[PDB]
Amino acid sequence: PKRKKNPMQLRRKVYGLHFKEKYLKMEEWYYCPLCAEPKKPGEWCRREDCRQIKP
Amino acid sequence: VYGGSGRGDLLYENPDARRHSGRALGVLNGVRHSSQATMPESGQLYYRKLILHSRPPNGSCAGLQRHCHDTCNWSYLIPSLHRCAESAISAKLWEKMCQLVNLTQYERQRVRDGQNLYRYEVHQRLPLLEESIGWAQLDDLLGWFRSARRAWVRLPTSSSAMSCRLEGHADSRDTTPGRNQVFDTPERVEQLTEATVHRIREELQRLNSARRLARDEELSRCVEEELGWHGVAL
Amino acid sequence: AAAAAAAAAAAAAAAAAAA
Amino acid sequence: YFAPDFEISPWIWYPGDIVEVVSGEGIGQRGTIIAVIKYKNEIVVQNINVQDVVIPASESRPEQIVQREHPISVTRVRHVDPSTNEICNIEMVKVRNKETGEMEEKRMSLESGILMSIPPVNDELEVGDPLKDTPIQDADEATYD
Amino acid sequence: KLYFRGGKPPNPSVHPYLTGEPCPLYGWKVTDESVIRQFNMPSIDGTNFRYKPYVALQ
Amino acid sequence: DREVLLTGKSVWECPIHIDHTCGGSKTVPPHAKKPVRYMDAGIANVGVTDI
Amino acid sequence: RYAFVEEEGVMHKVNWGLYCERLETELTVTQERLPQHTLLMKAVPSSWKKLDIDISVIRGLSLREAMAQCKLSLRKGHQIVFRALEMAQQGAEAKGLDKEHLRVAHISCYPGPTDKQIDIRSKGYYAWKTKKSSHLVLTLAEDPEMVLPDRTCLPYSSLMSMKRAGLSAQPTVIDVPAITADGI
Amino acid sequence: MYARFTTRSKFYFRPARPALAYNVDPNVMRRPKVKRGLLKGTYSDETVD
Amino acid sequence: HYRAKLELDRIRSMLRGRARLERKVGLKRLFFLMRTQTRYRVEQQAHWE
Amino acid sequence: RLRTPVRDRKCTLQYYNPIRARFVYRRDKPLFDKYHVTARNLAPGFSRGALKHDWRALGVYTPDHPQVPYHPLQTWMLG
Amino acid sequence: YQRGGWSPGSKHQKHMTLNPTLYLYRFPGPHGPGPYTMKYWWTLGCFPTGMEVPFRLHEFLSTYQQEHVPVEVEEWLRCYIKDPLSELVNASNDFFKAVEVYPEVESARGYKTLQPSIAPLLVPMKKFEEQLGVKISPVGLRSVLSNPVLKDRFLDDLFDYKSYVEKGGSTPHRRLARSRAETTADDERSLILLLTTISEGCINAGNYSDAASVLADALMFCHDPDSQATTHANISFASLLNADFKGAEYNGREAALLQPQVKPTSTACARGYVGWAAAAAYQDDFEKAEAIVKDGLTLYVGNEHLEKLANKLQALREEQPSVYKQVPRSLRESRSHLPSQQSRGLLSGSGKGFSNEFDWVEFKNKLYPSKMDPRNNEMGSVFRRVGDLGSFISTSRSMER
RNA sequence: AUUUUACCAAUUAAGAAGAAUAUUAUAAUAAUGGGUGUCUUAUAUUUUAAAUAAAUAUUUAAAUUCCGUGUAGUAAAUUUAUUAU
RNA sequence: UAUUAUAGUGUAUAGUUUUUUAAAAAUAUAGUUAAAUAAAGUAUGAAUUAAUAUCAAAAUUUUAAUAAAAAUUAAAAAAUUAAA
Ligand code: FES
Repeated sequence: PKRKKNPMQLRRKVYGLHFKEKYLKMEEWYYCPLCAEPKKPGEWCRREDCRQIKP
Repeated sequence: VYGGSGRGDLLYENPDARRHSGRALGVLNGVRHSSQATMPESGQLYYRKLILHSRPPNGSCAGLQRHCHDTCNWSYLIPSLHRCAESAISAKLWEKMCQLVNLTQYERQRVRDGQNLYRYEVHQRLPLLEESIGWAQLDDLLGWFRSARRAWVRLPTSSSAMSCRLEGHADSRDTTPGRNQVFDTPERVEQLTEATVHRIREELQRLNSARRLARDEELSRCVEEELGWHGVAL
Repeated sequence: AAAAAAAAAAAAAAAAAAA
Repeated sequence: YFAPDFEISPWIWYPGDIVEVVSGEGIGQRGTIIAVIKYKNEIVVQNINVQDVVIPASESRPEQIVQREHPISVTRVRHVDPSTNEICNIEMVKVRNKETGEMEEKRMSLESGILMSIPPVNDELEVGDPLKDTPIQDADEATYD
Repeated sequence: KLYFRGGKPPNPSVHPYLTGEPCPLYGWKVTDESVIRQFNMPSIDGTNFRYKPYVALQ
Repeated sequence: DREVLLTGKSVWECPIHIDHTCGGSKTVPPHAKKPVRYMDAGIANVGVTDI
Repeated sequence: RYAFVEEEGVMHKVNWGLYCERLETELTVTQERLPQHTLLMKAVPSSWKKLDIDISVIRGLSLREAMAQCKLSLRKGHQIVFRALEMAQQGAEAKGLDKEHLRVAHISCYPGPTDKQIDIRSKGYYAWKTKKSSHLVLTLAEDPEMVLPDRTCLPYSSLMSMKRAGLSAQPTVIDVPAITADGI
Repeated sequence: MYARFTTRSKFYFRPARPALAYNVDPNVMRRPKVKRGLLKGTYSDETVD
Repeated sequence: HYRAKLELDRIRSMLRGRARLERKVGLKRLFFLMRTQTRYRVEQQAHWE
Repeated sequence: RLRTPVRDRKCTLQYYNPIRARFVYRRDKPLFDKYHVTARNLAPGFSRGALKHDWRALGVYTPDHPQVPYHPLQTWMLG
Repeated sequence: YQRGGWSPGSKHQKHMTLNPTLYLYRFPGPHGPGPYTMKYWWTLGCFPTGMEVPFRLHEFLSTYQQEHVPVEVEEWLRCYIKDPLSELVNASNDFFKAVEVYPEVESARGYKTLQPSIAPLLVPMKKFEEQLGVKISPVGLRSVLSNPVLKDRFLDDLFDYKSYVEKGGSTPHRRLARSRAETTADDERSLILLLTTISEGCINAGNYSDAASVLADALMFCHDPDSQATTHANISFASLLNADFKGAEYNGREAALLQPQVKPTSTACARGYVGWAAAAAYQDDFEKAEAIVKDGLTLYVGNEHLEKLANKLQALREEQPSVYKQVPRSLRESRSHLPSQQSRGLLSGSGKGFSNEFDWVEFKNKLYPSKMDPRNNEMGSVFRRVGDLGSFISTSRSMER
């Protein structure tokens, strides 16, 4: 709140690592063997088969 | 020539002249020396290269990532000429001329303008057609002849508009390199006509059911009538 | 916001009573 | 056309006349005035300004494209004298008809001196409500003393 | 509240004409009877019943 | 307008009455009348048709 | 009205109307013939600054992976991009392009309409909050040479859980004879 | 690993486009009537609003 | 007061970021650069060379 | 570079990922109702259940712990 | 106090004394109405401030004036509709011309040449579809034209269709008029063959749903028993590839039931049996699949498809002892293994953070927030906070509701 | 077996009546307070007074006076006149 | 659509029904002597401020008043949070 910033001063944040981790991340996924939908490991559906066996 | 009209482009654009602009240029993107503030040295080959290559990719040119268009394809070039002739001469006027010299002054001037536009388009597309002769197709060559007929321009097989070269003393014509100018337009068009006739003959020789029988019959009848109209045989 | 939420809830209850 | 005195005062243009288009899309093409829109100062001439007229589909019929002559600005066309068969300036004139012996207004061609009457308008007359229509005789019955 | 206890104000310029005065015995005693309008139609007649609201077209 | 475009019928008067005053005529007293005006400044009464 | 065009080294006059109509027709037909579908979503409910980040994330990906990432993300920009990708995929299907070879060839946004909302403040002050919107351009081209990673692989935990359940780790692929019209 | 990103000078500084004096385009009579979008390279097979 | 507004806006393309984007900043920087280069040429360049 | 191939990241499930490695030896009996398996997330012979790192028959010396024989993996298991 | 411009569109802060203003909740900006103000426009009928004057003259012109038609014109338009037979003939002619003039793909070496886009074929395709009541897949047409053999097998069929229609035969129209019985005619057979070729192109492309739809339209057109059997077999295969097991099974059963009406030379019956068995296998009923394969073998001993499927089922049976039984009836369909299923999951799958049961819930035809979902009174549901409307207590619990 | 380093770039041609019975001065002829969706009732709807004022004056002298705050009939009903969708 | 029942009269069992979130600092509440509540992140999105080149580690010396102004010497990485 004291002086205007220039494009490079603004781009310092994208240079940093926190910005990349917060915005520029790619999720690893696979097709669920049961519902054949995109799925991230550790998260499942509420379907009975998914609950009983968790892909 | 990069950012402006190129090889087969129809739009005429003088890159140095700031036409088609609503603003007086204040910033010159391609600048090599601070002296170019008052001595841009535009027109010189190297500085003009810098400026033109700094210009962004317009609709004619395409960026390195955008997918370009096969403008050098004969199957696209021929329908372009057909569309040019169709736009120049309306269907009603074409039918009237085919049925029929009693024409209105407006219609006569429309026909003359169409012939002039078709000649200009052929001049612009000539290098691409010449490059695409080799891998063309019989249907597209027949379409070339049909488009010429529709435009009403009789090709110089040796009214007529290609036979007469455009006026202008040889000492004033634009001979600058890098611009696709065809000074020997009638000779080049005659060579192209001979080449396409030979290509049609070769395609028919290579080609040599009810559907295919009818296709062959109609193709032969077309070829015959179109070549007769244009003053060609075989 | 902590005490403000409770204050707003009490105000809403009073408004419902008075409506 | 909502502006006051937007119409043309003399209003020489009436249906059934022959006019030629002097400006616009079609120039030199002449025809008969199919219809006239006086409050817009527009004319509809056969085979002059033909444009498609789309019709949105309904529950009983699908979409259908139909072509009808569209209105043309009055100033674009000029009258054609039948005798001369050329473009002729027209002006409103008044004559006392011999038959009725009463004044009436026609339109005269200056170049050739031709007179053209005003085609009377007779809209559809097949309509009527006999149940609630007073008979003409009883309506005309005079009982006022 | 009397004569206004709501949202839509009354329009005194279209109120029915005053015709009397209150009295606790009967209610509203009517004094100016001529104020009240009676829509007496004309008596029936031949031409009257032959007439119709619209006029035919020649 | 749409009905005319479809049916081809001609219209001789505006389908709706237009009040160009938007109530100014109502505000003006009924007996209003513009005054006479002599020796007015305008070549319109001349009737020229060539200049 | 005539237009000057350089022909045979000299300027030649051609009908200006025909010249312009021919130019526009050629541009439009060339763009249509280009083997790609371009879609424009206007008034996107997302500030262009924020949406640009998700656009950069999704940029340069195949359609399959772009859709997967947008569905697996928790961002307004990613949801908007998923909607845009769905619309562009439908457009490509209608245009005839091959779905399995689709790829994103351009994703960008520029500022669009902007509504303003009043935010009261103490001491009698006030301002106008800005409700921003963006214009999203999404181009789906075709890359026949494109080869996609094999995402059917699943964790060993899932494999052995399915084995315990009795399912088969491999898919039950059954040969499907191609359709034929011999009987006709 | 990470997606390339670059802050846009277009977002940093976006001055309004020049207005028209007397609603006049200076080179309307000199330029073709072609769509500036087409001649600049912006095209859309399906515009959605 | 005259400043090389039109003459320096032309080469304003040779700067970076804010100076290249905003007319005033670029013009001020170019004016300062021209003056400093003139001073250096007229009082130190010959000595160094 | 005209147009580099798609950015689609290669399959990375079978590589080593610390977030998933944190669950290899984590008790998970409540998670499962009817299909329980012994050390579900643990793949014998692999570093923290990463099939891309195989130590089954390489000779790593673990005198007090068991190991399993090397059965060559398959494409549908690796990726 | 005052820092920016006096207008409401100015950004920076203002004060009541200097620049007093009215309470404008939300109004457009300098660049035109935004999505939020337009949502207000469409819902409330005017901008939320209320100081704006609604003006939808352009919308009225677009909708009501365009759809208005007088009674007489509406009555005579149907009578003046174009001639269906001539319009269909013209559509077929132009479609065939466009297909014939469609350029052939150049067989490049070292990479795959991009197939030229089909711009001029869409309008002929659209009119042909409108006339015949069928829907052709643009992807299928593109694949058919790209393939050389399929291109010829499509062109010949189209030419035969044109010839038979020009000869005065319109089998669908004649059948409809008569209904308002006989066997399939040459024109109808040619149309069926054309649709089958389009479906084959769709299958080659990978658009199994389009292939199935085209084959369903062909089945609708056809009336011959042999054509019905062949089309049912094709639809069963298309549905199997598209992951529509119920449809595949139904079509296979219909083909196997039509078996008797077909001559021995045809293989449509065997194809239908194979499709039914494959549908059962995908539904994970190995006993049913084996029984169906046994019946198919008993019917047509020696069929290559039946032998291949029997061998595959034998391999699966040899693998089964590892499980000691078949897949338990509890799941019986859980596992998904088709690329069509994967594509469907990618498209219509419930994404994380949106398009799920917690983002929006679709009521009969309307979108609702998860809290208003009438399918569950979960802890985040408004229905939970209601109770004891006045009739009766209705619940034993005495803490809420 | 595996893989394309980090950083750095730029605004321009505008799609359609989304600009005219428009903005300002200008008419020396009208004029009882203009008020439409108005629409009885008049003890209750009264503004007048010899002055610099909606009426507005062609020059430098002399002259009272502790900074001279200043100039006459031009024609007598003669045309310098408060105009106007 | 805000701290907030406008209470005149008047009455006492109508459940008269909208307040996110998986830690920490700081801040507010909360058996010596004279432990609770407020997170990041998803989403929305202000305000004071703004001469400024991609910036001003540090020390020494000096110039006309704080002097990151000058010179010498020296060696100052990027992002995030907190700290006057
Ligand atoms: S089927 Fe994929 S998460 Fe259950």
